[PDB]
Amino acid sequence: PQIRIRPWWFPVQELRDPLVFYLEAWLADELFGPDRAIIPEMEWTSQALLTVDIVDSGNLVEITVFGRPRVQNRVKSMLLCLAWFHREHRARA
Amino acid sequence: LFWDKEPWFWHDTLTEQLWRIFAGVSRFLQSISWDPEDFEDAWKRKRLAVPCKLEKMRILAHGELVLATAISSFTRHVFTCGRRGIKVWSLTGQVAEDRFPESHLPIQTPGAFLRTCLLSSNSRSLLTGGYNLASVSVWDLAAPSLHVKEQLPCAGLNCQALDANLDANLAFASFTSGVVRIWDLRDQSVVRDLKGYPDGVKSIVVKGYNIWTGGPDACLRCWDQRTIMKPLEYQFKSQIMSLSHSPQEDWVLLGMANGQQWLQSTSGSQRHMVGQKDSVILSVKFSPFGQWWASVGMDDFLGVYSMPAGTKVFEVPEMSPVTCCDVSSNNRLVVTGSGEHASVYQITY
Amino acid sequence: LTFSSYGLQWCLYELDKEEFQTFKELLKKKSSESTTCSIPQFEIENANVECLALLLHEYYGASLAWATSISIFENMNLRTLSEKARDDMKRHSPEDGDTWDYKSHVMTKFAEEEDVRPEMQTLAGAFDSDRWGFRPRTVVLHGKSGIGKSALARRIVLCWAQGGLYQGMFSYVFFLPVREMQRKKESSVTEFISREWPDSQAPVTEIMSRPERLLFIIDGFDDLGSVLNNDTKLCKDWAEKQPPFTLIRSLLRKVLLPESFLIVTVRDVGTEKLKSEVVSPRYLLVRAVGSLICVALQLQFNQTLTGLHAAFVFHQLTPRGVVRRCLNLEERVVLKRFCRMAVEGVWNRKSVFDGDDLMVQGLGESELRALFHMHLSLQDFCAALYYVLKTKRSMELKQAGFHIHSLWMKRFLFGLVSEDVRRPLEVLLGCPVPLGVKQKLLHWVSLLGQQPNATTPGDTLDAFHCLFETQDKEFVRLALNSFQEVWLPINQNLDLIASSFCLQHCPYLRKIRVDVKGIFPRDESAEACPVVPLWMRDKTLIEEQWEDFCSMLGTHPHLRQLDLGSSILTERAMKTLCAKLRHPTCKIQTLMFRNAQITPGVQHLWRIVMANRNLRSLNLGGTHLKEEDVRMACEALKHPKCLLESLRLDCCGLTHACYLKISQILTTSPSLKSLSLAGNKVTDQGVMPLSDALRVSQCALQKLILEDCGITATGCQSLASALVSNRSLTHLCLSNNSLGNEGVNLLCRSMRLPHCSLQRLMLNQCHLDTAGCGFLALALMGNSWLTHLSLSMNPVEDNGVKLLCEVMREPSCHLQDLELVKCHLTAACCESLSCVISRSRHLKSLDLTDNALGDGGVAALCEGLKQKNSVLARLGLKACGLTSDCCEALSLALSCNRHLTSLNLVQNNFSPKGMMKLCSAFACPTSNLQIIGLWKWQYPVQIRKLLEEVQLLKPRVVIDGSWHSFDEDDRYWWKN
Repeated sequence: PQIRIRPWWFPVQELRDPLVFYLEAWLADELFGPDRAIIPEMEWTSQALLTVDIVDSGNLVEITVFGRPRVQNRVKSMLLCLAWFHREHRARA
Repeated sequence: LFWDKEPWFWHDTLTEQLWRIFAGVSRFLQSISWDPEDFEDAWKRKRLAVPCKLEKMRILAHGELVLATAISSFTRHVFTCGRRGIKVWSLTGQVAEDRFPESHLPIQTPGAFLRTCLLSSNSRSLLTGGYNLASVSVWDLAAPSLHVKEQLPCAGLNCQALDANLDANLAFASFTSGVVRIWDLRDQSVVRDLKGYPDGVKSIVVKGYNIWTGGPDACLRCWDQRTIMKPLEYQFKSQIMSLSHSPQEDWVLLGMANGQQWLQSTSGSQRHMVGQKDSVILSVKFSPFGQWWASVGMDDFLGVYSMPAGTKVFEVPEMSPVTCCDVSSNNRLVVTGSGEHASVYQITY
Repeated sequence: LTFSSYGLQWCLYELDKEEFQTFKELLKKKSSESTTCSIPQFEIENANVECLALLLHEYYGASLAWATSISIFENMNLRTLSEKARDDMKRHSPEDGDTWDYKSHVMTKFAEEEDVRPEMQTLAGAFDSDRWGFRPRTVVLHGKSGIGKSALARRIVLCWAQGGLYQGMFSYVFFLPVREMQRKKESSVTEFISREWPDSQAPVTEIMSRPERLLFIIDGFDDLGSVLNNDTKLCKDWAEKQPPFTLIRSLLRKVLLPESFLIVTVRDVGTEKLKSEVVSPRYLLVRAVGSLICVALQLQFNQTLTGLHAAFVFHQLTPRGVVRRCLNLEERVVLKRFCRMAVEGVWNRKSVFDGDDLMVQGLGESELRALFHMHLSLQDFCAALYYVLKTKRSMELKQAGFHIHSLWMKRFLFGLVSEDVRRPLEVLLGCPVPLGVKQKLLHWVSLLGQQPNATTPGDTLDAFHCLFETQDKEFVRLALNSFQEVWLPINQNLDLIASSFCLQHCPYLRKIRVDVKGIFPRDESAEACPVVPLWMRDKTLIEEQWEDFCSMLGTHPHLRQLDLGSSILTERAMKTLCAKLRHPTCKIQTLMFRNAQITPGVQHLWRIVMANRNLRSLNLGGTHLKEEDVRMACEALKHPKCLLESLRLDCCGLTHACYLKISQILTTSPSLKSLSLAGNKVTDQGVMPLSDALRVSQCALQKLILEDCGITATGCQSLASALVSNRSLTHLCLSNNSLGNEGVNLLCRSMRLPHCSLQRLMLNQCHLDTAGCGFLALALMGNSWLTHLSLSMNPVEDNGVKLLCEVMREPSCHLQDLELVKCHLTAACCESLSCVISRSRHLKSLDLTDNALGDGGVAALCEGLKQKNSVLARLGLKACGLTSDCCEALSLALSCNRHLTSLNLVQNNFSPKGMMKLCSAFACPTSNLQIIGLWKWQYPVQIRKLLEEVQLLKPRVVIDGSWHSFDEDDRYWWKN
């Protein structure tokens, strides 16, 4: 059982059919920061709710997106592109 | 909805048949659309096209007279106002008529009313004020729970018009004592006071450093914030009911309460009638892209007009007098308010 | 870094495709002019929105890139997107004794009655303040039905009783169960506070002493709502006795005990009913489908979930220790009663069953527990199984029709008509079951089919999902017999499976469009996913099922047109699609790619033109074509097996050598009869090769469209010489070009010869005037081949139209269709036109839109049309400022005239009396108008019923506001 705050403007209907994909732990660390203080702003600008969790082994991070399917696909593509930028930046240095 | 004999959906008939089986005893209305790819309006044979069609698609029941309305399209909600409180609706579901609001904000105090409301252009705050109330309040909509964040004080004053400017962080209001006050949202402190006219000003319009005000005295005045220069007055023949400002070009639209519309320019004193009716115009609203405008009047009619000369593209009839209208930022949705109801139309072109 | 680019990408998603190209070229110009920072050109061109924003931040930096984008947006004449970007920059750019005894007794009580029948940190922070700064009094929890809200509330009261949770805030806990509240008709909070304590005596002053000390827990608000639906005045006084629903309502409204703080546990339907009651709450989301599915898999119909559920339930319904025993009468009766109670639960939206209702039904508890093992999914399944085997109008009907939770019941009902799941039911019961719900479902889907509009995308997807669940070929065929063309957006893999199965069985499919975005597999390079394996990254099941969809698109025999409304294709996707479309058995004729973004895969397109014999039309638009692409296109067209009869190029941006090659193939290709270059830059140095190609006698080009090409008078004279030389071309379009009176004169001189063989000529926005109109009038006399002429949006004045009318009144003129719009006309023009219409014979059509004819002009046209000799077919009026008198005259004219068929009257101001006259004229049997232009809803109810009467009489008439209805397709199909 996991309990999460949800805003008043996100309708309960859209909570159905979430989207799940995994990324690396450290990579999520530079994307969101150790504090995760930017998620509310990203949620408001995208009108979609995210959730970041860490597996016990600490290798994989599970990301879930709430919203209409086109919004979920768009957000997934954006995050994957940023992940590739950070991976290639790490490879450069 | 009401205009049609009976509004039905596609699953509604199957539900009815299954209910009949259990109990032992075009044609289908569509839902509103948001994605631009599904809009699919054929090319005529972002956009400045004049609209050509209307269709009613929902009805909102408020339980009392409706005084003001506001619609957001970035967030789908709609706002309705009455003498007892404000109700927030949602446009994401599918139903012909709705009775269950998304939220209700009541104001309980002996002899406390409401008259006005206003929604900010970024969809992050909402201004409320009325008679015999302590102060004008603002609500924070981006928070995970609705709550008041500031209070703009006014003692023994009865407001009737609100306006807000967001780039400079200012807020404006007019009171029945012929006084216009300015506030700063960073300090919640009074800045400058405008006074000198007893009748008050029913409508106020703010863009740049200019404040346009007009009322039953049949005059329109322009105030400048930078200096303390006296306002410039333009005399008319009848009493003004509402005002709006053209965003793209310098044109001020005003309704004369004798069924006559005019345009006035800030740069020079030119006038020319753009429409005439036998009713009294209670509101004029202007499209975000500036190519057309909507007008609602006393004689039970909603009309859409064309900018270059004022030709009316079409209109819609209604049973009860309408007193308010508002146009979305997508330029696709429009909301009016009559009787105890508010209806939502769609624009296709 | 990412927090700043994310907002820019979200701002750039607003721009359209042409807007995106404009943004790219303005960025190109800015980069080229500036010398401090350099941006490569091909890197800009290859980039899409996300890569563009990411690269712009990578090069310029955050604030600089935001400023540059705002400047370009203001340049393009966009002012709202600029303000939105400014605000998103402002936000995304970082700043620079007795109580102890009572609680112990409560602990003992709920410990005993819980023996009878992590998250703690969040529940402890529930009353904390957030970063905005806010202290909530009420906290509402909603979630899935598998978890026990009662268990959560009771564990909360436990943790308070030990004191490890919320130790310092409050001193009292009151636990309210709602069913026990319903048990007693009259109840007050005094009785409850007396009830909970052991001694049953409490100090009321101590209870009402302080606000902070009191906390209430309300459980299962959804389980009862019928009594709460009643409206009663709220109770201000706590001690007074009132019905329990009134107390709950007053407590939730915060009118009763406004100072204390609450907590509520509810379900989804419950929160739908509840959100109107609470004030300023804090919503928390808590999150047995997986266990149920795995157990059902243990006790195994793999194709569908309804097969799995049927397998589970039919295995359970078998007698314990006996295999396939026929059920006795009593077992059938109790099963039917079970299913009826399940459907009553579904309709009434309650998943908790009380003992008294089960007593009323009459089924035993042991048999019931034998029938069910565990859920809402099984409740829906049992409701459907009931349909296999009160008040006339009720609120439960509209509640269960909301179809968030009835969707599962409907899906199972569709899945139950399949025979593979029907036969186990047949062997289990031992009797055959006839059912008419199959007929009802078939009629429902067909009724979707018979709608006049093209099927709605969401409705089409839902119908395909249901029919894929059904899994009966003949049933699907009979269902989809009704409709011919579909609209099919696809957002997931399951959509590819469902559409692939279901569209092979549409027997009369002719047209289709698809919207495919996001489905393609993450690029094998530069977008690796740790979760997705090598099979998921490459050679994915998504790839194979895309291949299957393409195969079934190719093999369909009755399909003629293939459209792409809006899509984002990967080069592998176009490679597969074109490979499937190459094989000769395909029968598709018209392809349309104007809105799709298909740039990487263009090099595979030409082989289908080279090989597929049946392909006739091809459309490309807004795409960028390299010189190698145009060379390959010309080489493919030069192959003798080609029969492509129409090729359209739009906004492609071709080079001068490209026009050279186009002229070469125009001379070479025999089959190509049409060609369009609209919106392209076409210099006179490109116009001359076209004239040279047309001069040759072998050319067979019949149509030619040049829109926005920006040609000049030299182009006019080159085309004029070519027309003198050529005899094959018949249609010509030159619109939105500044030809001027000089170009008009040149074309006039070349058309003056009797040998000119063109029939239709259109010139809009060509800056004509009275002089050019006089030139055209002079050319028109003595010419017989030209039939259609159109001069719109040109200030051809009264004198010009009078010259045209004087020329055209002559009997030898054979001009049939002349339409002119926005030409600044008046009444005298209309009088001359009326004389022409009454006198002449060959004129059949006319058009006058956006002109201020007034009342006198329409009266003159009326007098002209009153004559019986006139043979005018269609007349178009709009925005002409009509009133009552002119409409009365027009009514009399239509009463007298017969030959007129079509008409149009929109954007005119008609009084009710005038529309009464118009309806009276419309209904007269003398007049036969087959198409009329009017908006029905714009008029009062009396006028609406009067038009309905006029429609029921003469059933041939069609009243539609949007004119050009049922008009000939050639007129608009030629132009573009």
